[PDB]
Amino acid sequence: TCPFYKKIPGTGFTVDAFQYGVVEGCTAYFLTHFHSDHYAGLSKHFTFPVYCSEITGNLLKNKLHVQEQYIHPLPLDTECIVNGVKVVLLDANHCPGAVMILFYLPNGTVILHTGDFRADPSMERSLLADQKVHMLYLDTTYCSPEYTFPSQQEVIRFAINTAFEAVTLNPHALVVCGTYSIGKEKVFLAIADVLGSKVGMSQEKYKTLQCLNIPEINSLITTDMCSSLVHLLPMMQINFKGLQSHLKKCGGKYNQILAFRPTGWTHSNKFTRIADVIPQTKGNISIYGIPYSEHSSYLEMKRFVQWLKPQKIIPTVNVGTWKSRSTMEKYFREWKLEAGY
Ligand code: NI
Repeated sequence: TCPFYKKIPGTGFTVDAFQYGVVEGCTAYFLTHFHSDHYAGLSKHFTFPVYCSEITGNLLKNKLHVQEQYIHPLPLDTECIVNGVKVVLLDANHCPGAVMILFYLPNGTVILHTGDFRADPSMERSLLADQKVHMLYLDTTYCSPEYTFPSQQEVIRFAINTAFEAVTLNPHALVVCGTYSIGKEKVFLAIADVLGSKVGMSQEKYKTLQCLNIPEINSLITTDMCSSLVHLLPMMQINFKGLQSHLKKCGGKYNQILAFRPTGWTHSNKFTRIADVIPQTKGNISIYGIPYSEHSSYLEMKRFVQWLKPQKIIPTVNVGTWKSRSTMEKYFREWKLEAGY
């Protein structure tokens, strides 16, 4: 049965609610983004209307085989009527195709559902600027002050400089980057661009990347592993055993691997600056964990919410424990008292 924080009151609508069977009263199912915890339940046998971005719709059709007649793509930044209710999709600064949804309820209430997002000051000049929001359904993944990490631009700077230095010292080194979902494509694209290489990958991953509307993608990626000196591998293979096994397969072309694991936050963030990060090394293999986040830091979250001044907040992450729920409610009240709303 579908939980309350996935229902939009006063509508026939749900958000990211595909794993509960037929939801009673649901006339339209919104999907914020193509991440498995959110699409869990969709398949080619689904027969209700799905509303989403163009990119998410490309992924539903090609990767999950949802039939075309049930896919309803909407443009961003555009007032649209769905089943008699005005909605707007906004870029969530998460993975490709991810959106926030603004719902203008028939009784005058305005609701923002952030989906998964990385708050940014640029959102203060979207269509959010123009009116009041009564209820906020909020991605609270990192809602605690210990969660600090650098900008995405600082992280990419570190990765490009690390890769370029290593491969210029040793032209026979291979760079490997882990992946297990869409998102974080800048990591491998930026490294390949500095090295003058295409990115090599499996047929299944190439297919996924071809759904993303990335400009000039055919110039950037390939299934021909032999031609490429940046390879993508599943995240589970980014360890000494997996990388040894991969280097064997390269036919003595390479004699060293430098690998990256983009993670979210890890506790080494509470001590170490990005500049000071060091790898784990065994022989001719080195592995860097880099804190490339597609979710808000605590400070970015707090800034956004203090700017929006919502009347009520409904968390959508960390909702399973009383300790989590109580911690999150305490910060919401601090934020409201400090800013005066
Ligand atoms: Ni996500």
